[PDB]
Amino acid sequence: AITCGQVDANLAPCVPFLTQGGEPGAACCSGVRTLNGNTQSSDDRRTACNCVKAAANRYPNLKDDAAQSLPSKCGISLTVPISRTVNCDTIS
Repeated sequence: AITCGQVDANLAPCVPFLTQGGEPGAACCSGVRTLNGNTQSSDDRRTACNCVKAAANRYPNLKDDAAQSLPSKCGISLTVPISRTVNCDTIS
């Protein structure tokens, strides 16, 4: 049960750029803002999955092209092991 506003603050100055077509990054990108907002602890890195999924509220299925290439240009610095099927942002 961890959440953050870093994700929307990272992409905030770039919202119209990122949702428009092409490869927006030379103007601004989320990784520039993550350079300032670094993580504290190993378990706090789990915030990254709980935050990268929050940005999908601004990027619905309307923009599948931008949404596929979104993490290819500008994402959140996650640190989790590789598995077959992983459950993220889930609540019981």
